[PDB]
Amino acid sequence: SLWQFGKMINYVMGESGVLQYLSYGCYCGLGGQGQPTDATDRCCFVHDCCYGKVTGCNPKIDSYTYSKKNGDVVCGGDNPCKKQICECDRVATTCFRDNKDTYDIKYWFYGAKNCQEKSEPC
Amino acid sequence: SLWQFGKMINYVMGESGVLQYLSYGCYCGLGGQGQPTDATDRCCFVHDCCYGKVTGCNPKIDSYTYSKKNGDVVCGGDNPCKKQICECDRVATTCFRDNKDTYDIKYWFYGAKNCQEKSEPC
Ligand SMILES: [Ca+2]
Ligand SMILES: [Ca+2]
Repeated sequence: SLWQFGKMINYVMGESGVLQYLSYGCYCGLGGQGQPTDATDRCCFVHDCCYGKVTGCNPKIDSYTYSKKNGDVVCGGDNPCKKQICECDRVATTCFRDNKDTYDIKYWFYGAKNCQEKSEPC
Repeated sequence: SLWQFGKMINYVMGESGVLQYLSYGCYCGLGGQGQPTDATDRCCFVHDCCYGKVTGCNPKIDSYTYSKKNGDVVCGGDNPCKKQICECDRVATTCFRDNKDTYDIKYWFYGAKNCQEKSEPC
């Protein structure tokens, strides 16, 4: 679930992570539009597309199984649909960490109105 | 600052508040587009317009002065521009509380792509 995504982001990126990442660029969040602004935003683009591939369960709402130890996240459980959701979230957090060095506060709480151009398709 | 907005939301609405409110509807966040979905979303519409009225300081970035005691927020300090920012945030949190009974998870992390219609002007 998005609540668990926020917990993951917190764990991996720090306390300020949820605010820092879940309104960024054109895609960070869900259901974005337009062109990804930078590498971090492409993390959320891929995340969106990832949730788009989940059939059989709800990636926004349903709770998966995960562990957090010594700084990173591992997805578990024996319900493959929920683990697919978890993997979307896990991948996205590692992608945020990998690209932290190009994070630009210009794109923090970037308006929707700044992303009104043709959307890149999944 | 938006960091302080998140602290306020936390304080007033509870721990789950930041995730619950800062991607909701068409406006919750900043720089939204389209038509407000419901009363909560109109809270953020008004918030956006409120930040639009701040001249002389930066409502996203600059730190204001506030206190949190026994459940609500009061804006202080003697820099009127920063207090204007604080008031935008304070008003918005009280508006979220006032409308909690029509909060609908349909609009949680509602895509931008669901708000692609003519925008209501400030
Ligand atoms: Ca998105
Ligand atoms: Ca907005």
